[PDB]
Amino acid sequence: EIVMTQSPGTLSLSPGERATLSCRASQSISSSYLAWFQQKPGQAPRLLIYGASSRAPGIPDRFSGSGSGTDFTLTISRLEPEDFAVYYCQQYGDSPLTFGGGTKVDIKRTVAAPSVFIFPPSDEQLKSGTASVVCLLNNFYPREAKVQWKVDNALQSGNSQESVTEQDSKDSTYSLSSTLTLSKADYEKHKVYACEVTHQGLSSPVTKSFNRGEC
Amino acid sequence: EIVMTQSPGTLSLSPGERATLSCRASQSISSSYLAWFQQKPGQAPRLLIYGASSRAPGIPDRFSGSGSGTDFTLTISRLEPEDFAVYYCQQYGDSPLTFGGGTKVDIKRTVAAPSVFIFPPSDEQLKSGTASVVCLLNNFYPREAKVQWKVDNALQSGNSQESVTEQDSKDSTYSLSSTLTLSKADYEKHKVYACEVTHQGLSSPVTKSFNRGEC
Amino acid sequence: EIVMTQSPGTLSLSPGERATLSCRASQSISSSYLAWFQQKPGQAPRLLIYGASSRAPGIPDRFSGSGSGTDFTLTISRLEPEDFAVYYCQQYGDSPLTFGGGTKVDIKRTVAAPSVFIFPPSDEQLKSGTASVVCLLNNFYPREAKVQWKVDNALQSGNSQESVTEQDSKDSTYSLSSTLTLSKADYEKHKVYACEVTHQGLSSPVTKSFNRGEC
Amino acid sequence: EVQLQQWGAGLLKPSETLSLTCAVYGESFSGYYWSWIRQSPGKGLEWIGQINHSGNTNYNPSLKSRVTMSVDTSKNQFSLKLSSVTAADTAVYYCARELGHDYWGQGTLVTVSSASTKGPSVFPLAPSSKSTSGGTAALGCLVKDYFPEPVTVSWNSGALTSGVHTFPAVLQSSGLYSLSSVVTVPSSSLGTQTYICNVNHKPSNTKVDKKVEP
Amino acid sequence: EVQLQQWGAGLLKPSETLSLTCAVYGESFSGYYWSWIRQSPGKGLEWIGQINHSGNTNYNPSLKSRVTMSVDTSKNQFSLKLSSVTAADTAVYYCARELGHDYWGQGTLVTVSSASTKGPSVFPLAPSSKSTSGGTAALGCLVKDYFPEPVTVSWNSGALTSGVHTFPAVLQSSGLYSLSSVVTVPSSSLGTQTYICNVNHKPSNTKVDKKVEP
Amino acid sequence: EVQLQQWGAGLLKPSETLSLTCAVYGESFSGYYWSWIRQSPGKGLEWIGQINHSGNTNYNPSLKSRVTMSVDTSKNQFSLKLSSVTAADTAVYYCARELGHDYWGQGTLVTVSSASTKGPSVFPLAPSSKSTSGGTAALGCLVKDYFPEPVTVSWNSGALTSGVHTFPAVLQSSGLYSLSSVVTVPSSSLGTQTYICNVNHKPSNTKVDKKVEP
Repeated sequence: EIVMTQSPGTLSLSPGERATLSCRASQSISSSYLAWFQQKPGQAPRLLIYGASSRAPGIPDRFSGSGSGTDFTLTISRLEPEDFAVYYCQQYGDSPLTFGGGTKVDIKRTVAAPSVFIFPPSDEQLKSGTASVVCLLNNFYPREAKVQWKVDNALQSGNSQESVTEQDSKDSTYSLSSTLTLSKADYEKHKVYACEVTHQGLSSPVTKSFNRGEC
Repeated sequence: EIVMTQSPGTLSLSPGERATLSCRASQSISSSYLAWFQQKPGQAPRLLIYGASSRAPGIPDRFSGSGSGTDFTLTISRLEPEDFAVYYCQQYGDSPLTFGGGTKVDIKRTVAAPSVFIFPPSDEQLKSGTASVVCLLNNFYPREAKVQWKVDNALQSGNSQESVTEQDSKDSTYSLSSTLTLSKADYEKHKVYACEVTHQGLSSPVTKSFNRGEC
Repeated sequence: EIVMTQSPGTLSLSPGERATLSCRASQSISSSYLAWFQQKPGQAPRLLIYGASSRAPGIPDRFSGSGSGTDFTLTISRLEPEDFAVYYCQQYGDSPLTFGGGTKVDIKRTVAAPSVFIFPPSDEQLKSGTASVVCLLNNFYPREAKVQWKVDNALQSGNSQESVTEQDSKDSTYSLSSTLTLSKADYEKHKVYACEVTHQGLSSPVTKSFNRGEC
Repeated sequence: EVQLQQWGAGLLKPSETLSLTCAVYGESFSGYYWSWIRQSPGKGLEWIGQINHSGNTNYNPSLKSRVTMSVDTSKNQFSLKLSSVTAADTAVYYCARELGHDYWGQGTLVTVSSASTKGPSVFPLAPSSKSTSGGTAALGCLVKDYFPEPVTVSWNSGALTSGVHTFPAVLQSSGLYSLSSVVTVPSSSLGTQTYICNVNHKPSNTKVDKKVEP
Repeated sequence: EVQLQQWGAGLLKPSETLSLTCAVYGESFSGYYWSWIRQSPGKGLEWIGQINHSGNTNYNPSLKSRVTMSVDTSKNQFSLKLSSVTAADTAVYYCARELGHDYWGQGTLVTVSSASTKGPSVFPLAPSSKSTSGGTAALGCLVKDYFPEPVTVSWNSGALTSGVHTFPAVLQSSGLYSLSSVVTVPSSSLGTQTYICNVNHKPSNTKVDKKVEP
Repeated sequence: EVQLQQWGAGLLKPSETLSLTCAVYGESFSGYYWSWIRQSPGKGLEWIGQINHSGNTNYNPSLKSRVTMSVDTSKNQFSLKLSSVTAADTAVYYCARELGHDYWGQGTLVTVSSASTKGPSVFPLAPSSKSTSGGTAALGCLVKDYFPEPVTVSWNSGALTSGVHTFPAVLQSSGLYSLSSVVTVPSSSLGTQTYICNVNHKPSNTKVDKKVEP
């Protein structure tokens, strides 16, 4: 069981640069049997490099493999637009075929600022038995973002969950929405609600708060 | 398995009139554990009386229960407009819970006259392969309407179905339509079609008919 | 397993004209136990003749059957509009019930001429990797219609499939469309595309080709 | 207080297994009994059974060999499994508290019938000379042969609101439903304005705008 | 006058089992033989087997080792179980009396194919100058790949319904159907009025409207 | 150039047995090893095992006590049977060659969960005063508590497409998913136009047209 480990999975490079990928293995791979796969969204993986140095037939020359022993590298000279996918490294010198963790490359653009919006639970939802409070972040490039909910000026942890959208096909920006699933009694027993958002696009974090009972 | 029986369900009383209902059980209810339920259309039932004598919290004092042993009664002092529903009585002093048959109370007004209309079958239905004859009644208050289809001066029974309209929210009247479906051979072999409408609002029963061959 | 065969594949006679059918069997039926079924499109088969000579109840006297031994004929005196369907014949005098191959009857009219239309592959589907070439015929009465695809003044067969629409209910004609599939390089290097049509509407066959690169 | 939410298979076919679920919100789940109550047309309310957090069950002796109840304490949910449903199981199912004294569910209309989904066939209901009593008439458009329960009949895109009378659906001896909708209008207005009844059927995804022809 | 209503899975995959059930309403169910009859395209009607209330079965010698009927006298139902269905079992199944003389079923289409549901793709087809013989031409968009059979192609949301020919679907080797629809319109009307071939794939919920012009 | 095709049961319940089949077309089938590869979110690609035409099997040591495979040389098919599936086996399953270097399958998403089909309950998302940031707003309609994964959300029957952000579904601790869909519009557009989101869900046949009220 050779555990393959790769570079951080959030590698970001604008089109037209050089991409370096690492697949530091657990032990010395026999005869340098390491393969580099590529998986576009919604499809099956495809070979690019076999033997850690030779490219598969039908693969362009932008993909160059190298490395030996327990340290391997896949190099893309010019990042073409249809090359931002997830790359896996597979070792086939040992009996159990082991794939790497996989790292993905995404388009790099200028830093933006999220458009923060918060919403109160609806009356029908409130009478359904639970109250959901959601605040949204719109059109921010750096995927890293933290949302901290404040209920009655208190920190709430674990009582929330968030989802993100994929990279936009027009301006290459993300969007985040975090929901505060709260019971009816707990929602009605508190006064103020707010979520704190931290991003490198804003030096001073912005907190948007609403008070239950008025619109 | 205590079988529960109630008063006739067609109890019609004018607004602002005392209402009484019966819940004659099959045996002796233990400790007077008998409850009264009210179910407005489209909603789940709710309690009015628990213990056959004490009203549940949150219900106006217009609902009063009585009786003990085997025969139980429910009394309404004032018939508010939001009280015309179906009332069920439930016992909870035995192993299986049993509910009553349910009695409904509706608005009592003056007697009306059924506006009778007749519609012959259409040609596209005939070319489809079936013939249905429908005669309709409009704006008659009492529930009873023995509309009997008379064809070829003969007696026809069971080859017809009827529909009854619910309470009207403006003037509280009914509307009953009965359909006389027949085969093509029977439709074209018969000469006269009629439904004998009978009502207590008209002293002398009347009949309207049509004959195939003229328009 | 008496194999049951019907000789007229597609009978075509004008309305109000006598029609005769054949149900030549492979063996001798036991006691003339052969029936005739009628299947209107979208419905279940229905009996017309039982015992090869007698009519089923409710069947109009326009249907007549005859024949014994290994030859059975079904005769329709008058071709009413509600008579153009598929007719099956069934036997009983053997352990497995066997149905005929099925023959259909349609309305007869004058011979029409196919309007040949030719279309080139679109750029989007060429990008997708499929080069589909289709030629169509519009409003031709006779069922027979042959499509002989020629590529670069050569003969190619087996790479195309034909689709035929059901008879129009207004002009009683047919429309045929044949699809020719091609590869990438094969379409790229080939120059001239055409399909050949042979029909009795025109004594001299007509051909209309196109060339890729100009419109 | 508690809020009960119900979900389950509405349409069924004979000899299948009914499966309904109810979710408990608001107050604690453990420490009570949760009931299933059935309301069938013609008959009255019927108590099916009970179950608690430990799996202890009480069953009505009538529906004893077909009823099976399970509980999920982790997600605060309890379920009903009625096996080999026949056409007599068409009813409305409720989930409630111990005896239904405090809180009930909403209701899940369950129907058991062997009939494929079909679309309505609306026919004009022409006003006969007998029905045209001078100043009073009666239009309408009969709807026949549709299996699923829901159906809605409009009139001139909702313009006609006064005088409509939508009769309840009636199940004939064929496994299908038939509904009639009528409206009363003056005889003179018949030839002036066009009355179109917009009938639609969600399960069959149809929207017919058939016109009534005298 | 019996009513024969049947239900079953209308879609299947290879190496699976086919289950159908037919329900008998009206007259007596015992003292009779109930048959299953299959109608396949290309071939003709085929008799599969028989069964009565006591479980006595008759079989077609061809479909002898894969066919098994069962009976449920309690609810007046009989069933068919075809094992290891392949692509050659795509047909329409009927339930009838012993010989299929008095009353038949309704018709349950069953298709066997190893293909997942896919959204249709519309490819515009420009009308060539050669096609345009002055004022007569043909438009259309060629739907290429879609697994489930039902699909509708309409022009101008039903405004253009004259001259439209809808060709039957063609099963491609990949397992995906293909459909082509064309319309014959005057060139002047084509220039003045744009036309859209609206599609509505119910299984995939894809509503793609593409307009193609010279 | 083989064309591997996959099929199998998508939804599954805990403690059941997963069963998938991969059909091989194209070139020769014998004299080769056929692999099953499992890809799961959070984890990475995982190799399950191999099988050849002779029945010889290689198994991953981790998934060794639950994996059973069979090959059908008669119809060029091999199958996988993962036994006692838990909630952690929700993944995408592929079939490929022995090393997955030449030709792969298409993928068969398999989700293991214990929940009955439920219809979504869409809720409005009112744009507050803070949402009206002068020239931008933030609308939406939260879609909550539906079990089957595929739910499609539109806006104004597809009229509005710019700014729509349908976030991925999230599995909460009740067995049911939750989805959100939002759009940004100018305040004048709010005051001069009506917006409805057409949430639909095929496994329950429930489509709603909730309108967001400011």
